Amino acid sequence: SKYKLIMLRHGEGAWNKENRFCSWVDQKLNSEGMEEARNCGKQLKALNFEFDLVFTSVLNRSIHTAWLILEELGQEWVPVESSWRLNERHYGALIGLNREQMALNHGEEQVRLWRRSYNVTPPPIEESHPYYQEIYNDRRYKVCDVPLDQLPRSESLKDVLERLLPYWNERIAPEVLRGKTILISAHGNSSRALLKHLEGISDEDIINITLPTGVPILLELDENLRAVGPHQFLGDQEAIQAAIKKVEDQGKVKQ
Amino acid sequence: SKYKLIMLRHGEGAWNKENRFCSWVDQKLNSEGMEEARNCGKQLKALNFEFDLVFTSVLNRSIHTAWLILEELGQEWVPVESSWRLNERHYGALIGLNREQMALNHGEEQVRLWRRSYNVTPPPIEESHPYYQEIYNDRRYKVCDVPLDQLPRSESLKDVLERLLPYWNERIAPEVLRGKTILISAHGNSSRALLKHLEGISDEDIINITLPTGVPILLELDENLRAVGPHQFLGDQEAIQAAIKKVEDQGKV
Ligand SMILES: [NH3+]C1CCCCC1
Repeated sequence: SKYKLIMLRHGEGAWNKENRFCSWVDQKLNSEGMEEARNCGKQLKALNFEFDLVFTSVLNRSIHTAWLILEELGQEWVPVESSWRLNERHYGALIGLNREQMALNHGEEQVRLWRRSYNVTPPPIEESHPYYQEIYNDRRYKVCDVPLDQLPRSESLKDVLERLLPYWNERIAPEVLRGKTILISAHGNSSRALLKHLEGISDEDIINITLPTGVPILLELDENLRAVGPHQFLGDQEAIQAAIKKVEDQGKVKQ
Repeated sequence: SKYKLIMLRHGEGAWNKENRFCSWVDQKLNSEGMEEARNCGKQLKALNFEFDLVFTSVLNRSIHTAWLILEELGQEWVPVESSWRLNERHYGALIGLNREQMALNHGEEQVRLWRRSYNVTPPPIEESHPYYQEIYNDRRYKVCDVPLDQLPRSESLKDVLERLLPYWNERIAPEVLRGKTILISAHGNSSRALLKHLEGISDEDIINITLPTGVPILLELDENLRAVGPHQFLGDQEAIQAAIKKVEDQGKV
């Protein structure tokens, strides 16, 4: 009849702490991010979750987050599957740049569009970009279901959904319909893309949805795999709203 | 050789210092065992290994070993598959017992026979055993390819090969033939079992094979997946030989 699953975005690493777009740059979790993953695992253990399958992106921070959660649950044996289709949205040329600096240079309105709009596309990352090489030279992108030269160089949230939706429908959703307990260790925007779809959020309303880092996201789906109600956050609601505000404030100018 | 494959047994756990038979008890790696895994990954990175698939058992120490290896390699994205068929030999009633104590009581030769014989089956573990419940009540064994009551309660090395061979033939071997570079993160005796098979080691000769912890083992196979030479421990042979002696000495008074 109804099905519940868990999705979340990993804890913040070095870059996001200093307010820089990370996106496809394969940055590892820091001490704080690791602890955040362990805390999510402890929460899920308290709820006595017994996962059957775990899905992650190919960015190591989402994989490590999943590994830490499984360790906390004593479920390291549970199958894990990783796909670039769950990768964080590709911020193109904006990768590595400071969000507040962009707000000062282009205005808060434009930054909000780049960050949260559905259709706005970031300028494409070019070969001259400081982080182009370490991204596209990695073997993980040489064995994807799409050619290396075919992978995106930037993505709007709509682009993300277009490449993520097929993975959800074809590899995750079937497991949900089989009654399996699933965990999705993803990122801020790839998660927003999935939620927009599952909750039927309008192209206009999705711009106001911001997800806090390191917080289990609860979602219940119906027989048609559509949300029964809006997504919920597991934990201290005040700390969670404060965390959401922090993320929103990274795109704003001081005082 | 036509194909190359890497297999290894994980680093130490708490019962290594205590020198007790761990077997199916899901003990975690200790600080040293984790470092052993990191050193394996660094050694594999130094040799440019790029894995396409990783196989482990369902005992967490072998999984964490694979994870630590992949991290050192920057290959955390490589698919991992786990199976009880790769689990360490089931020591039955001997689980939890101190090896040196048994050697003192029954003789080093007796303990050596129980540890390395290909045919001797240890006494089955009974419900009254101190670690029976901690083993058979785990969900991981409720979802394997055979019923919970079908799982072994003790195994000779021969029994191990018999339940491991099907997995090798069905899941691992095909991937190797496809040209994929495979990493098998297993245990001391389940690894000896696979080596016996791949190298065509006799029932008598397998007794003399003891594997060191946390050392990558390179196996080169031909078109028929038969070893084209004895296994090769990757690293300093002197340190490796001392590591082998360490494992042997666990059974000496
Ligand atoms: N990142 C933190 C957000 C508030 C709950 C604990 C994790």
